[PDB]
Amino acid sequence: PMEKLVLAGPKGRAKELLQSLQQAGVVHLETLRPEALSAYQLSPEERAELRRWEAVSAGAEHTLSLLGLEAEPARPFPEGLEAAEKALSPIQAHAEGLTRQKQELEEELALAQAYLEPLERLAALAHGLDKSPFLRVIPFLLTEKELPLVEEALRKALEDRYLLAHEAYAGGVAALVVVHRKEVDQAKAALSRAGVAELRLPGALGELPLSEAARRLKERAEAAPRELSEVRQHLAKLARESASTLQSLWTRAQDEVARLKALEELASGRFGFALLGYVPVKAKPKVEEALARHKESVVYAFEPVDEHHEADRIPVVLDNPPWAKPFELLVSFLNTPKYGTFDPTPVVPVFFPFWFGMIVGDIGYALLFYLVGRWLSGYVKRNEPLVIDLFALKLKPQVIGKLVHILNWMVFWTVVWGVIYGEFFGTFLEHLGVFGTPEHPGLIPILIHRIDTAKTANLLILLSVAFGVVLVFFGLALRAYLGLKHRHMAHFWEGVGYLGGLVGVLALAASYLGNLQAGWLQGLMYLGFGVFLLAVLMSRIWLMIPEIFTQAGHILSHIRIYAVGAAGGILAGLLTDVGFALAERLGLLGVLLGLLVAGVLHLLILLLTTLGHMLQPIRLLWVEFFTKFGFYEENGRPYRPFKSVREAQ
Amino acid sequence: SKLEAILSQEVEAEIQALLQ
Amino acid sequence: DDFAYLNARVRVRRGTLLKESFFQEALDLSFADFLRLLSETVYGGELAGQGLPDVDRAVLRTQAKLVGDLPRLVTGEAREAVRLLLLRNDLHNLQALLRAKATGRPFEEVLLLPGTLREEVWRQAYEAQDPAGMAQVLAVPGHPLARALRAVLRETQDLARVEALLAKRFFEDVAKAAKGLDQPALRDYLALEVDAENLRTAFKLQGSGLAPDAFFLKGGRFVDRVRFARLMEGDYAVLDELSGTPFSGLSGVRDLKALERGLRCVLLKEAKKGVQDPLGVGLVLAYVKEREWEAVRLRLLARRAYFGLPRAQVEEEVVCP
Amino acid sequence: GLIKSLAEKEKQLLERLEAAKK
Amino acid sequence: GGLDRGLIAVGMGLAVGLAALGTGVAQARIGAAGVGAIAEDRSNFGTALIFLLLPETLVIFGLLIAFILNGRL
Amino acid sequence: GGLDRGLIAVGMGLAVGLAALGTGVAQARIGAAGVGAIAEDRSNFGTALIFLLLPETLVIFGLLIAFILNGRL
Amino acid sequence: AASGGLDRGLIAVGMGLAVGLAALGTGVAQARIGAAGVGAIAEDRSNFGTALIFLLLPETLVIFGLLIAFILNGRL
Amino acid sequence: SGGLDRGLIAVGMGLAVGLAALGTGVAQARIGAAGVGAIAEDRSNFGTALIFLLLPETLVIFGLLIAFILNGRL
Amino acid sequence: SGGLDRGLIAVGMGLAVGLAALGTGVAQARIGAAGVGAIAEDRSNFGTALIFLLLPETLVIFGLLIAFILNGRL
Amino acid sequence: SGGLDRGLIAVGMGLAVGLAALGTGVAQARIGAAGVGAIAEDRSNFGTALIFLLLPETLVIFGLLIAFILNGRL
Amino acid sequence: GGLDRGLIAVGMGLAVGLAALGTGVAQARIGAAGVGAIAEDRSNFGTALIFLLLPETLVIFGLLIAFILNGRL
Amino acid sequence: GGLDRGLIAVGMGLAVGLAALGTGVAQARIGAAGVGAIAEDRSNFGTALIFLLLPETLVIFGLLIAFILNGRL
Amino acid sequence: GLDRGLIAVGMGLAVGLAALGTGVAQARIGAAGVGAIAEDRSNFGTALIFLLLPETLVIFGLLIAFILNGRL
Amino acid sequence: SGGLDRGLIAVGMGLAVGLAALGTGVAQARIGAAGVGAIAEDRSNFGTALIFLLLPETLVIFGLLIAFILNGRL
Amino acid sequence: GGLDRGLIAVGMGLAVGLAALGTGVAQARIGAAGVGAIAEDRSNFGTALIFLLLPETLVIFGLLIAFILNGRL
Amino acid sequence: GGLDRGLIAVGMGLAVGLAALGTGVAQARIGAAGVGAIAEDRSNFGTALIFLLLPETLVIFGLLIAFILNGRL
Repeated sequence: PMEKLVLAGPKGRAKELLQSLQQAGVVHLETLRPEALSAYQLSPEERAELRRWEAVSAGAEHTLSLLGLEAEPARPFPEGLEAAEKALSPIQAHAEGLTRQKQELEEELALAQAYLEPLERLAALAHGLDKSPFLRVIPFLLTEKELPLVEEALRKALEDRYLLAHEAYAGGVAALVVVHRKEVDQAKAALSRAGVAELRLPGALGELPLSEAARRLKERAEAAPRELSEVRQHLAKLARESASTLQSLWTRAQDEVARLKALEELASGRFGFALLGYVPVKAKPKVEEALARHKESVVYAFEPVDEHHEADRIPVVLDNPPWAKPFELLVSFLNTPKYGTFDPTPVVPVFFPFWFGMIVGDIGYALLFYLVGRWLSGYVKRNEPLVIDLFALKLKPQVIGKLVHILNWMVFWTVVWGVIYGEFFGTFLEHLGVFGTPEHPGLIPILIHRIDTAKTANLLILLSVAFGVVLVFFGLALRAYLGLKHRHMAHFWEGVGYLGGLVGVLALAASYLGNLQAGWLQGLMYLGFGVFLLAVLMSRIWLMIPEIFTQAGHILSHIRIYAVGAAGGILAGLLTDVGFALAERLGLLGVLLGLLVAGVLHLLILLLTTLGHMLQPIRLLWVEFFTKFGFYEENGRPYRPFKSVREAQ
Repeated sequence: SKLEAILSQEVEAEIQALLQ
Repeated sequence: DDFAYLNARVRVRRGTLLKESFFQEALDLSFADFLRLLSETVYGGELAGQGLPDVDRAVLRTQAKLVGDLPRLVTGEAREAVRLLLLRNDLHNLQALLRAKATGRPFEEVLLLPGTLREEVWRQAYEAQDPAGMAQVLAVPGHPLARALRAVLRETQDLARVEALLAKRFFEDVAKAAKGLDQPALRDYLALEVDAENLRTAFKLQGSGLAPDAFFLKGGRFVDRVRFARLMEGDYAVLDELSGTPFSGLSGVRDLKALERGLRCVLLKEAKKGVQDPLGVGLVLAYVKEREWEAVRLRLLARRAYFGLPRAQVEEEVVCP
Repeated sequence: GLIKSLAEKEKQLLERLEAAKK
Repeated sequence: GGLDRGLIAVGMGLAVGLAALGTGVAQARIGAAGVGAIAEDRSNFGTALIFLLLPETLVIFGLLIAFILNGRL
Repeated sequence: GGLDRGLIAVGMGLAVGLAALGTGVAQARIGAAGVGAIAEDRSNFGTALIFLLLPETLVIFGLLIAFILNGRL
Repeated sequence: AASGGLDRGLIAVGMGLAVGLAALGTGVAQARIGAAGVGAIAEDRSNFGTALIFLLLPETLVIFGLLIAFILNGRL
Repeated sequence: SGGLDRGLIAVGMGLAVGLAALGTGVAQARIGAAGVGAIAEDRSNFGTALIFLLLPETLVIFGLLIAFILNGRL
Repeated sequence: SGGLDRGLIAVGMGLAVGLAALGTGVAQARIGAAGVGAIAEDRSNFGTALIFLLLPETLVIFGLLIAFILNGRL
Repeated sequence: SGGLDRGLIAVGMGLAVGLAALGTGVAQARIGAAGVGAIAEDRSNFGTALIFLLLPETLVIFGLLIAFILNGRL
Repeated sequence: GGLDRGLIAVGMGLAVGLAALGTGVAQARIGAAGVGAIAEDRSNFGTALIFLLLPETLVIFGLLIAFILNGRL
Repeated sequence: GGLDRGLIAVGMGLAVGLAALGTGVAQARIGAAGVGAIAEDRSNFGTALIFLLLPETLVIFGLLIAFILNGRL
Repeated sequence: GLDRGLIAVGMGLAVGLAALGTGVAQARIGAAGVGAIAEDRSNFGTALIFLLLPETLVIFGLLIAFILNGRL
Repeated sequence: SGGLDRGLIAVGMGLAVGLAALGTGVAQARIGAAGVGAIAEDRSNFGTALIFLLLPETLVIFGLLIAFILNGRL
Repeated sequence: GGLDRGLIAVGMGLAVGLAALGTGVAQARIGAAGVGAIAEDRSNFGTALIFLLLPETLVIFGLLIAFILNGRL
Repeated sequence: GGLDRGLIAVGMGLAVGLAALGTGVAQARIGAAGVGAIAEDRSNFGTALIFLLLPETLVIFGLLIAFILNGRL
């Protein structure tokens, strides 16, 4: 869990040594310094260097963006600050001019596309070539209110000396006035009296012949993407051919800026120094040796663990043996639990793959899941990233390893529960002389037959609800344990009240369906509800009464562990039945056809419902379990420790 | 029609050019 | 349709919004590191220069890529609401553009807002010669405001009145479509909007060319004919006279620019009030309003940084209390 | 668009004869 | 008689079905607003799951009544 | 028993199932506004759970009735 | 062929229909009610009183439904 | 036998009160939505909001009325 | 024998009154929603709000009329 | 023979009148919503809103018609 | 044997009521849009009333079937 | 017997009624859109009529089935 | 025989429910199409096509109706 | 009751294909709205919209599959 | 002994019917947003089509229940 | 008897059908917003599938009941 991180609040003397201490720490190890009793930052040169470094860092980020690639830590850039800036600014400015060109050309093609069709229609109706002294001015009026308005305007102007070119178009109309030699002067006034001028073009062709200008615009639109595509691939080459220096500079800059922003908090206190720090005990010897060997600073100062004083400032980093470490994915993203309170990383491996096994069958899908496991294990053996268009999955080997261990747990428990269910009804219906088969009169697998919903039902669902009881009770008892540790009377009484009321209603169900033993049950139920009422009284939050129904809902909610299993299992059973049925309807050709179609339907139902199967038990852990002992209420300061990024070299 | 009338009112300029 | 889908995309783009710390941080900074700050945000993706022209080109390009898509992303019925929501400030952009073409201020200076028309179209509109040319260039991409501007140009031909008359006719059409839709938060927003437009156009006249009811427009909720007709004169204390409705928050009388600041602030606040309804319109409302306020703040801060203007006067603008 | 078609057809021959004769 | 058990079956199927429909109508809006909030802030995942499976209890208890009737034959 | 028990089952099913449907239709909008609130103000999770949990009393009462009917079985 | 068979059984179906449909009504009501409330209260707890009043008030529908149910059970 | 009568009248009462409650529910939903909305800003008019929320109660009232008539005949 | 004569008539009574209640519910629902909206927008509309709110009760009234007729059938 | 007859007849009556009421409910709902909106806009829409709202009443009128028509069969 | 008249009347009621809500929803959306148009400009009255009264043919067909059935008696 | 005689009526009435409901919701959306377009501009009254009359085929097929049954009665 | 009644209920349910399906389909589809027409006439060409695609539903309804009616 | 047997089989097949067509219609509603909108944005995406319009037809295909499985019995 | 065949038939019919209805309810919104996404992007094909084909699990389950019902006929 | 095996079919069919409809409704809006977030940001496809495959459990409960009932045959 927390591995009991402990304050290492040293105190160096020499202010001129602080840069040295931090240049040590950042390459050495992790401390996650707080903001305790902070003071100034040595403004004159330190502010300047911080400014230049954050500038070059975000510049690397910006040119990486424009180059298409994302941010990545590769290698430091030790060639100097002046040289860093003078080796960034050329490449950044080159790419900036490049994207300027690209976006200008995108805009140009956009404008050409917008202007094309109306100009095209005008040109089509530009039968009268626009060379002649008597002119052809171009309006773009609508359809409905078009005719009378411009007609009356042109009549007030002259007496039918004008000519109109009306043609339907995506717009209203492509209206077009044919004007005499010098009539254009007053015709502009007339149309402005109607409210229209001539449709001016982008400007580089607002004076050319419209017919010719139409072909010009068509040609530009027909060539713009080609130019756009070529400048795009040009930018892409520029990206590829120098990206190394980009990420290198980005790394070096991030190191420097983290160092300076840390110093900003560090140059603090009422003496020549002040500092606090958080390092895990399992790293304390390493940070101590790293401080002593290189620096052997004036002095350090180590502190105790202060289990709870504020409970926020203290960071957390979940540790666990590789017996249960890979599962950390399955608890990480939901929350980070505060220091003190429990860590559910170790409980998931005990249940999740086991439940998954309880859902599917060995001969059923353990074989193919292990095939997938072999595929992914080879994928990590070559140590390559996973690249699939389904999303921005960059599954590094340090993820694929965890996944293959998780899938191994899952597939082992599925192997187990398979023979317990004797799955692939087909392969059992085909031949398993070892245990009672459907073809046998007495059909019995090793222990229980999930394909038989009559005999095994109540047993299996009672087993599922038993998983529920044990897990939920562990949750509530853990809530109470933490209310004791954290010394919160409300927490403890509420937890024990839910526990009591829940066992009360459980024994109530027992009596209501199973048996009748008064002192065993009636007294048990009475005292359970009594401790529940004692709790709601001496806690006075009284939200138990609403939530107690929800808690019984939770303990029941583990029926699905059997439900999804029954659904999928006997689905596969009936599909195999159809396969052998079609194999029997015809001959050996029918057998091949039926096996193929059964396998196809199986693959379909598999790639469909396997995600729901994978997702149920883990959501039982996510919401049925974690909600009770407290896992979404607070959130401890996540472990963001002082370090050179370097992919944690 | 009105188009022919406007065309004649315009070709008056061509007639003037030919007379010039 | 399916607001939930548009709402999903809106909620994704809301995550890349610029947190409130950024404004006060860039309030006191040099233009090189200001450009840096903008490089770290989402607007970096289209920032391709170091001077103010390219900064503002990037801002407008990103506001267009990131807001001016919302119409095209949805169809049917929600497209109508979002098209309303953008067409409002598209009207306002054309209004400011007309006022600019009046005083000859360069197009690079006139503040634009996130609208359904891209940058280059408004660049054309100002590069166009006369208001009728503006109408025509706006009709090229088939804008439901072009024909309105045309039909209003044929009457007034004076920029003092044509802008407000255009606003009247546009609000008529679009409040019609909105009442057709009948969404609660959207209708309340249209109310606040027409009220704000009234209180601005009141300040914009101040006795000259008076028409104490020919410039009004119905659909309001909080201002009325009587207080509008009051502000149709030179009086200024007509504001706290309206003490209940949110427009009491303005609580002041400084200047047309400060009045517009206060109205932008109170409208942004009342839109922020509309977040707590995800599967609806309130969300995308609040997101577009916050995005246009973000753009305006980027403008008023890049301006200050580049011209080295003092930190105080823009500090007055950043808070929006 | 009959008006536009007729006008284009007329003006075509009109400008043709104009540029030809004078 | 057989009519007894048949009506038992139809009643219990109706119970589980209507409760499933209730959880469905709930989870529609719930998960919609959930996945929304999640897509902006991957930290918003917790309460999204809390609320997506808080109304699971409805179909759970519908299934409980279903089981009561099942055992009652 | 007889047909009485049979039908009685459908009575119980209607009770519990339509109760669950009532809760669900009430869990949809309430919980969605709740996700909207919590997605912007962490400190409203507590005062949102109460609203999301209150209308569960509908299925509580439907369940009371579904049980009382089981008594008369 | 039980005497009170159809009798008691239809009393049952009536009880269930009553309570369940009244539940549907309360649910449809509180849906919009809370959808407005939960947003309201996030502005001032001085709005929480009336919000909860408006949420609880339509539960009188299920109150009446269960009263009818009790009447039917009394007849049984 | 009289079982058919005494039970069909029962399911009639049930369906009656149920659909009445359903009507009242949907009406209270739509009404109280804007009710809460108009109380939210200043709670200036609790009266009109409450009154409009209460008006549709007549529906389940009449449902209870029909159920009472029937059970009286029972 | 008089098996379900008295009973199916009751089911008809209940179904009629309840579906009428639904009709009024939906109508009165949207109406009252928009009406409270208007009232919040201005107090001067209490009258018209009440008029439009109370017009659609004719539906449940006619449902009650059919119900009372079937009751008369006994 | 006559019991089930009259019973069913009542069921048909109730179903007819009830779904007629439902049609009128939906229609009046949307219509009166848009109505009271326009009414909040101005009084001058009162007449058109009312003549619109009271127009779909023909639905429940037809329902009561078919009810009474099958009523003679008791 | 009144099964005949009974089921005939219930089919009549079913047809007329279904057609009732059929024309109801149509007139609902149509009247919303119509009254909107009228509030926009007064001079669309008949243009609206056409579409408001056009779906009437549906309940007309419902009543047609109702009459054709009762005539069978 | 008489029961099937009346069930013919049940079936045909249900056919006409559900066909009417279908075409009613269709005409609802269609007439909403059409009134919108018309009140916008008068130039689309014809296409509004065409689109709004297109969904009548549903209730026409409904009546067709009704008469196919009426031949049996 | 007696079945004829239930056969009628069957075919009625079939045709009527398929009709409700096409109703909703054409409802949304035309409500978008008709609005699209107010911007161009090619919208007519495409919208008619998309209004007639849901016809498949009632066509299958009548298909099954006649199929079972042959048995009547 | 072999008669009533075939009758219930017909109720089954008809109800099945009817509800399946209802589902395909409900889906095709939104699908067609989106497709028509897309086409109104570009005459090129028809080649995909139509692919979606005819995607949920598998629901009616399954309805007809089960209808025919029941047919062969009649 | 015979009627049972008919009740099995109505069972499987109702099962496939309601399951396909649910699948279509899902398909509606799913594919609506799918076309909305594919409108301006061509890469969303592969994901919107997954989201469309996935809810067919429901009608697959319907077909399951229907076929296992037929198995006894 | 016979009605035993008869009505057990309607029981199971109603169960699986209503549960599937519930899952469809719960899945519609969820997957809609899912593909929304997806098309806007490819990153959170995982969240989309998580929230898409949770509300498919209701049809699982439905199948559980349907199969338990099938056990009675």
